[PDB]
Amino acid sequence: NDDIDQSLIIAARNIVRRASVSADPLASLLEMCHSTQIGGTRMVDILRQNPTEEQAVDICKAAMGLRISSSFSFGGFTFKRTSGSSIKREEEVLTGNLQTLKIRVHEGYEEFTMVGKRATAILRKATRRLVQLIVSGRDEQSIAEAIIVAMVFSQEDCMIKAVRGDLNFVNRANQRLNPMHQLLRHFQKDAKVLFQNWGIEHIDNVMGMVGVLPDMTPSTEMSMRGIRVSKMGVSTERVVVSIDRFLRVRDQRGNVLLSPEEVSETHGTERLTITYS
Ligand SMILES: O=C(O)[C@H]1[C@H]2CC[C@H](CC2)[C@@H]1Nc1nc(-c2c[nH]c3ncc(F)cc23)ncc1F
Ligand SMILES: O=C(O)[C@H]1[C@H]2CC[C@H](CC2)[C@@H]1Nc1nc(-c2c[nH]c3ncc(F)cc23)ncc1F
Ligand code: NI
Repeated sequence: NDDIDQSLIIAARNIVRRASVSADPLASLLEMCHSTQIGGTRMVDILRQNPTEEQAVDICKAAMGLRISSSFSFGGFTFKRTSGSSIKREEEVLTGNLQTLKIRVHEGYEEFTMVGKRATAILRKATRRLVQLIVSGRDEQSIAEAIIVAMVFSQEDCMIKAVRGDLNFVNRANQRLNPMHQLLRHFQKDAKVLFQNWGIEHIDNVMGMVGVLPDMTPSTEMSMRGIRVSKMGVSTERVVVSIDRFLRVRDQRGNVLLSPEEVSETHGTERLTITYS
C-alpha cells in the first residue's frame, strides 16, 4: 500500500513530463498509462483502485474519466475552497513594465485553505483583494513561498504593478505560460519589489499570531497588509472533471484545477519496478 503509492507517483510524474513535450500530450499520456506496469500490475488497474491524490496521478485519472479531488494546485499548494463563490470576467491589465495581460478575474468573496509540504494557510479574498492570510511554516523560506502564492492569487493591482521587465516564461514544450503562472514565476525569482510595494499596517497582538515585514522580519507592531504568521494553521470529495490536449484538468466552470506546470520536479527512485512501453 505504502510502496505502490510512492511508485505510482513516480510513474505518473514521468509520464506527464514525457507527454507534455509531445504535440498531442493527452494521446501520449493515454498511451503510456495503458502500456505501463508497476510491480507487475497494470497502471490503469492501479489508477482505478488507488486513492492517492497527487498532481501527476490525478491528471492521469482525469485522462480516463475517473473522479478526482475538487481541489486545485497553484504554486505547488493545494487550495480547497472552504466558503463563498465567484464569477469570471476576462480583463486586460498593465504590468509595471507596461505589458498587457489578459486575466480571468474572479469576482466574489471566497475563503480557502492552502496546504503545501512546508507551509499551510487560510486565505480570505475578494475581487482583486487580499482580505486576510493566516500562514504557518517551517521557516522564513517556506512562509515567504506561501505569501507570494497568495499575493499573486489575490490578483491585486499592487502585485501587477510590482512587475519589472517583460514576462516570457515558457514550459518544456516552448509554449508560453498563461498569465497567472507568468506572474508567479516572476515573483518566485524575486519577491522584493512585490513585498516592498504591497503595503504595511499596524496590528494588535492576538496571542498565537505575529506580524511580518517586507524583509521577512517578525514584529508585534506592524505587518504586511492582511498578512499574519501563526503557529498551527488547521477530507476528500471526488468529482468529475475534464481534460484537454495539453493535460489541463478543468472544473465545470473552466477553472484549471491541474496541469503539467503544477507537477513537482522531484526525481525519485521507485520502490516497485516500473516497466514502460
Ligand atoms: O486503456 C487501457 O489500457 C484499456 C483499459 C483502460 C482504457 C480502455 C478500457 C480498458 C483500454 N482498453 C483497450 N485499449 C486498447 C488500446 C490500444 N491502444 C491504446 N492506447 C491507449 C489506450 F488508452 C488504449 C489503447 N485496445 C483494446 C482495449 F480493449
Ligand atoms: O483560472 C485558472 O484557470 C487557474 C489558474 C490560475 C490560478 C488557479 C490555478 C491556475 C486557477 N484555478 C482556479 N482558480 C479558482 C479561483 C477562485 N477565485 C480566484 N481568484 C483568483 C484566482 F487567480 C483564482 C481563483 N478556483 C478554482 C480553480 F481551479
Ligand atoms: Ni497557468
